[PDB]
Amino acid sequence: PDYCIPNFSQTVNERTIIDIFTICRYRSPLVVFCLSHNELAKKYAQDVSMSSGTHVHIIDGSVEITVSLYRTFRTIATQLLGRMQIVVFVTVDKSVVSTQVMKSIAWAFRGSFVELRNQSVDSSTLVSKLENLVSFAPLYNVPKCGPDYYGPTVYSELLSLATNARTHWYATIDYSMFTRSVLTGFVAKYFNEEAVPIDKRIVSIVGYNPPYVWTCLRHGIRPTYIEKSLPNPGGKGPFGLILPVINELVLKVKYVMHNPQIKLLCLDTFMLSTSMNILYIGAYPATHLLSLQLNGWTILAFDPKITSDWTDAMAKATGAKVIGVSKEFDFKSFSVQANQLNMFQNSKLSVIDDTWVETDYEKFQSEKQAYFEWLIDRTSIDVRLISMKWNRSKDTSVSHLLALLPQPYGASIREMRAFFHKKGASDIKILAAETEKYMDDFTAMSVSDQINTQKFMHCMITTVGDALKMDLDGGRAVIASYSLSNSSNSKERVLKFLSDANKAKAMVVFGAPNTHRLAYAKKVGLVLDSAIKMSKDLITFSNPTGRRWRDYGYSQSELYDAGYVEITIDQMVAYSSDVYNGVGYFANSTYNDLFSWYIPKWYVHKRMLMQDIRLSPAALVKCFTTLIRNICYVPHETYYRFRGILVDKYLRSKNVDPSQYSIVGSGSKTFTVLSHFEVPHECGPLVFEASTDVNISGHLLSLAIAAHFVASPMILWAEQMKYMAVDRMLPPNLDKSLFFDNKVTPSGALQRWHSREEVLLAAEICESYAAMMLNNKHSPDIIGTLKSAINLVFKI
Amino acid sequence: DYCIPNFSQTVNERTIIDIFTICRYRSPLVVFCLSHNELAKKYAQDVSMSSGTHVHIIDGSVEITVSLYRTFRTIATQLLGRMQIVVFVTVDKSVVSTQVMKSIAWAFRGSFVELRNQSVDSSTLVSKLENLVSFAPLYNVPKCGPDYYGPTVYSELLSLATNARTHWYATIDYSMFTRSVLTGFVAKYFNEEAVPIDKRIVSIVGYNPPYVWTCLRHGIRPTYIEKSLPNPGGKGPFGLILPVINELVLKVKYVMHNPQIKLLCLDTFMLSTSMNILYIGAYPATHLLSLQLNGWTILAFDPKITSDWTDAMAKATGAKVIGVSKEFDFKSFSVQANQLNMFQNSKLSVIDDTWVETDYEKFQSEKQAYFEWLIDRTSIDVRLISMKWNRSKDTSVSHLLALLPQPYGASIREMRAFFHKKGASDIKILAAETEKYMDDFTAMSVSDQINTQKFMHCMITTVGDALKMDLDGGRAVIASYSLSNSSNSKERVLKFLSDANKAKAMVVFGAPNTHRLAYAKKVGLVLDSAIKMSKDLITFSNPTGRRWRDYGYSQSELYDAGYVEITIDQMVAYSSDVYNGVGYFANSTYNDLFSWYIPKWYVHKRMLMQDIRLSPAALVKCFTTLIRNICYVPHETYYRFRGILVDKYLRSKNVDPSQYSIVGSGSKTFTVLSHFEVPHECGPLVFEASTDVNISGHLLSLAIAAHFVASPMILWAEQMKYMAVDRMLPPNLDKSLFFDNKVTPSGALQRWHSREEVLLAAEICESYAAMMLNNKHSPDIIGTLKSAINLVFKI
Ligand SMILES: Nc1nc2c(ncn2[C@@H]2O[C@H](COP(=O)(O)O)[C@@H](O)[C@H]2O)c(=O)[nH]1
Ligand SMILES: Nc1nc2c(ncn2[C@@H]2O[C@H](COP(=O)(O)O)[C@@H](O)[C@H]2O)c(=O)[nH]1
Repeated sequence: PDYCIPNFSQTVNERTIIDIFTICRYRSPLVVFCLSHNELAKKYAQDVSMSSGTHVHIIDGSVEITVSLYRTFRTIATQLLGRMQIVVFVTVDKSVVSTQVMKSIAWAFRGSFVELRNQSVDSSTLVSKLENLVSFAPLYNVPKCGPDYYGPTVYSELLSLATNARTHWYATIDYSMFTRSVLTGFVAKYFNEEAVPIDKRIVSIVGYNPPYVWTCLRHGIRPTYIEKSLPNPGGKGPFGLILPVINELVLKVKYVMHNPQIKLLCLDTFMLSTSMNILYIGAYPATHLLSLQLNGWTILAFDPKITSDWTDAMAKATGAKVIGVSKEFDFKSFSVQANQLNMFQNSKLSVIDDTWVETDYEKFQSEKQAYFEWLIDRTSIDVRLISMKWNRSKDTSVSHLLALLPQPYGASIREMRAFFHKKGASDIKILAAETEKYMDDFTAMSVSDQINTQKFMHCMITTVGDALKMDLDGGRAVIASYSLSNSSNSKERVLKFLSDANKAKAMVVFGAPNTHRLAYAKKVGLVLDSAIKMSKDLITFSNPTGRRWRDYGYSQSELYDAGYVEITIDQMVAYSSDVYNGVGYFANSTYNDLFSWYIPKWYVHKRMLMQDIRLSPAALVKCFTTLIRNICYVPHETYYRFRGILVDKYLRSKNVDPSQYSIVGSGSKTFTVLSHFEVPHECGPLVFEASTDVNISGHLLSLAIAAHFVASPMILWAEQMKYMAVDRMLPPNLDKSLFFDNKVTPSGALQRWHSREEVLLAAEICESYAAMMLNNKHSPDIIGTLKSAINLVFKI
Repeated sequence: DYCIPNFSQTVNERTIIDIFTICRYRSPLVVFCLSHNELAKKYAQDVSMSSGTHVHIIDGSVEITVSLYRTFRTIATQLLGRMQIVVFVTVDKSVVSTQVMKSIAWAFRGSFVELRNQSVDSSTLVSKLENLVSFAPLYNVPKCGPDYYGPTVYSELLSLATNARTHWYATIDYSMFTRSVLTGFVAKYFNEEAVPIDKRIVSIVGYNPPYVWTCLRHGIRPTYIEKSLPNPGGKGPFGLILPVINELVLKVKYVMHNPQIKLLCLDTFMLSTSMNILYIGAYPATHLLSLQLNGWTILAFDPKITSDWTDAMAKATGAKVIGVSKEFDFKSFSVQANQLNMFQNSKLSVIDDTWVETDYEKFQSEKQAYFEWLIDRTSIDVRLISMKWNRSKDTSVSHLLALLPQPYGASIREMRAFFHKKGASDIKILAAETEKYMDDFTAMSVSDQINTQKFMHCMITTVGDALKMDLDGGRAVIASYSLSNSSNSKERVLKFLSDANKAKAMVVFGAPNTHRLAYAKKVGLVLDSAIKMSKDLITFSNPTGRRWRDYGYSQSELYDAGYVEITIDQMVAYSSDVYNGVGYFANSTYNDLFSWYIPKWYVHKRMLMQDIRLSPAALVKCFTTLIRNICYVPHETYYRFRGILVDKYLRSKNVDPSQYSIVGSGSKTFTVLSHFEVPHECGPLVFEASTDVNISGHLLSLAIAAHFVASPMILWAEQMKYMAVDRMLPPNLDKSLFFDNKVTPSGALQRWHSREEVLLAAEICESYAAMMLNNKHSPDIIGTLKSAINLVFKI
């Protein structure tokens, strides 16, 4: 035993399990770089491999593209835990493989994607981004699974002596930002695929979570928050939002956001959430809007600096109906028919006012105030909210004033924002002495304390109510995790709520800590009791800052019995690749991997049974097995011999007579049947006809290992495996290259994968397979919940 | 911290443990030579798609020098990635020879396959190509050697009858590889020094059985030296007639798989006693084909000997063989008969392997009379005669030195009688006592039987203290535990080694490395229940339960005595063209605790010019890359970190920061603005203004590698000092061997670093190791290397 190979007894201990968890933080080493100049590709490929050992591939066109993709990415799928950079240069034209297809492939393998096939050989962009490969390897400054990034990691700082060649790195926070972004993008993809009308692209966020305002507007979605109780902001007015009171954050380390013109994005993404029609006064330039998707929005912009080119550019970039007007806004006409407001009749309207003067400012504002006080009251228009900049040294009385707030990304600015609303205060006297004293307290707070005051404006798009009783009709979109997962929320009452949402054809995306993965991480000693405790399903969390909170853990089998399928964040962004406008990430996160995300069973069966590369588990089914085989001296053919030996032991334990089968143990045949026999199973008996070949599913086995360390696509894969029990046709509306990893019959159809017996047999040896691979340091709980979920998928 | 690069949260003691573990996998390379490029491309695809093996093809579309340079710079960074690497060479033998590609492969600890003149459908070619896909990430060709004869049988990995398992004794197998490589290095020395064949002898200090086989695989004859010999307890003068036994420890069943091991065990011993052999009954003796016996003469008697057999035996072994197709005449009794005239006034030994089914015990008596006669010649110096012994009745025997059992004979009841002149004059061997002696022998385990070869090998063993031996003539000696153990003090050992380097002898010395062993204990890899240490006094223990004392040595102590550390990897690659030993499959933590050393005089004579066989290329980058990946160190950031360390050091020595501008790139560490000096043990380091300084990166990387495995640092330092100026390429050697060195326009090898750029790197070396290993480095290891480099750059 100790002196034999393959060897699991000396090589796989609790320490090796720890190291595998650690290696999982590095499971995204891929960069996909598209350019149109092959000699330039060969030069930097050799440069980055000679200097840092980056594995490089070039898809040059000397081989057909489908074959080129299949060979390259079947190789790469096994190296993803090798802790070394991988770079695929793509030099074929866009007519051979399109930008959107290559982006789907790259993101399905957790890679960064760079598209530069239109640039000539000596572009500044092209040479610079190619030289970055050599400078940064094994790192790269293009995010994985997303073109954009705005966190504190600044890659140029790694090359500067002034910074000591260092930069910030908040893997957990950044991956949490990437997750909120992807969940939003998946809802965006769901809205397009279900042809949901534009003015109904609304998503309910259960529990307040500020970044969803920006992510939703980046995708043309309006967010609504749902909260159990209403925290009294402590200010004046009917909702307490006139000079609200503050309570401070805890000592930490600071996470800084580097969005350009962040102060304008914060107010404008919020206002755009309130109405599909916007009156924007002072809009020039509004370059910050160019990065949003505003399909269905109508913006009536007023600024003397508006040109005809500005209106055309803004509409082209955002997709919104923009109507630029190069006149100063006339605040002293009190008519609807003036200022072109006629278009907004019998519809809702919100107003954003960014106008300011250097002459007669303080009474210029009361002209605007008197006009906005008049404007909020029309019955031919449903004016929802008016944003105005406020700075007064003289006391004023204001009507319909709902809120008077500081600016979260305002720093030392003495300027405030006033919000007008129908349900606001009938009258209130704003004494300029207390706003000055208020702005002195605000400007003396830490930037972190200032940014958290955005909860005051965001509560103007918040609803009070129990999320477990909301209306689910209309395919309503809901994203829900902590605030739903546990507020002492009964696990029964949550599971029933999710069960009803699936039956109502609703889109409630749900996330929760994975009970059995967390347990396994604690047992092997990766997560310590001082950081995370657990008693059955109840979890007590803590982050390194000192905050603690309770949460309920769920498992894949509990949610499948409630009509919910686990899908990974990787699969979600790849599936949504042609709609995603979010951020990417640079590092994976152990803490984020403890959580699993789920989607309703009805939407899986409707849209997801035909697995192309976007929903492939290829980035998980090969790299864990390959890593273990390298540590444990498991030759390639020896691995397949082991699968036969485990089948032989299993069949003997079910009192099958060995004379009825012949163990082969190959890559194509597990065993041959001699006499017909049957094996008891909960999904009905497994029937093996005599003189047949049986080849059990390796995807199931290797995903069982993978489910110990990261979120598993096991249940989504199982549903696609059942679908692929017979030959299928390739969908005609999808690009053929998305199927390079789907094997094809001689007639050009999609070949069947496995029979039902071949799948469920793998489920039965699955426990002993993990016990073998992990030296009995596996988790029977994780195997059992998966096993129990495979059985429900194949239920008879 | 919340910053990258990050060493504080990524490198703790557990991370150090893993690096030590990963070192067991530091030989993932296979170099496969074949002439068919589309076949290489087909299997390069099959092995990478199925197992993730990284594949390279040297296909001749690019000039060979830069193809090697590009491919092996890439590979050198990946040797610790725990993934197999395969390089296919499809260019012709005239573009890069077999012996040059073998040196390259072994210099990178790879296995080597040469099949370049085989058809695209050759049985062996397609078989060994399919073995790549079937065995990956393993391969069945040994690393750093063509042959393997241990218990690991790769075919069992594919057999369901075996449960797809096989034996795996990494520590013993690597110790066998080490013995073999040391022997080969002594053989390469014998070639370079033009040592006459009849004087190719090596003295193994301390009895060490496998050296008999490794020496005869290289045309060398072994001699053991023991301080004292326990008398075997038997009869005759030297007590070798039926010696008594004391048996071994319960445990590991390591069974060597040599074909006809019974004959190799005797024949390699008999071949150690004389260059001229009389082989009676020599057919077929296929076991001899594996040996290198150039300078031997074998006269072989067997009625089945053909002239083809005499040809294939001489072509394989290189020996001069006379093939007599006739029965030996044991009654002739003449020095001028049986063609024996050719041995007059020569040394001779006799291997007798004859038998008969009828007339046997009479046939033995006829043989015995001829041998008792033949041992007494004055015309020829008959040194030893071995005969099959199986007698049913008492006999008187003359000149009988030994009557031994067959160590690999298992249950066979026949024995071996050895005739020598210094043997018993008359002695009666009662057949009733041998019968019961063979009763006890055949009842022992196979390991107890095999160990009786000590009785044979004490006939090529001298008694005496090894520190008093004569070192004249460039004598070759292999010495390890039986020198460095606590019965002799270090001072008396170091003086012996110092007097041997002064005397221009080739004493190859090995010892455990004090600081590497202490570092493996401090971080928690080696526990006190296995190895304990009191300063430099080490108490070992292996899983069988045996315990022993030994003394640790350091690189500085031995450079003080005129000895240079050289790794096993460098020895086998330096000796590649003569090497005929075994390879290995896995590296061993236990063996990595040891260091081997050669005399400084020979380093200076033959090893200052660094071609790929002597380079540290397979160690100067794989640790740095592994750490850069763990700790998020970008490529250019790694070079700015280097300049920042020089900044912190120069300011610590009260250099004014205005005198230099830190650049921190791969080409320039910093630029000098004003002339300044920094004090140093070897004389001040002089930096003049308007100069670019680029310190030695290899020294920094090697200091890291010296924490985990043996270091070529001191050999590298001697080659570095020799490279302060340009040096002319040797016109002897193939120029592909220098693919990794920069060659000047003129055709000579370009200077590497000035004296200032080396010693500056050695001074920031401690802080570099503190940075890379999160202050969990070994100051002892840094200091012993720093003091050895200082001694190398002495003025
Ligand atoms: N594209 C794709 N093919 C699969 C998947 N699962 C199985 N297959 C196909 O079915 C074959 C047999 O499945 P396996 O034995 O690997 O579970 C695979 O080699 C592959 O061709 C999958 O999840 N995605
Ligand atoms: N071939 C070879 N070149 C070396 C070695 N050490 C330094 N160099 C040369 O020295 C220069 C870089 O110095 P380093 O920073 O690598 O010590 C390069 O020109 C490199 O080729 C060595 O051990 N072998």
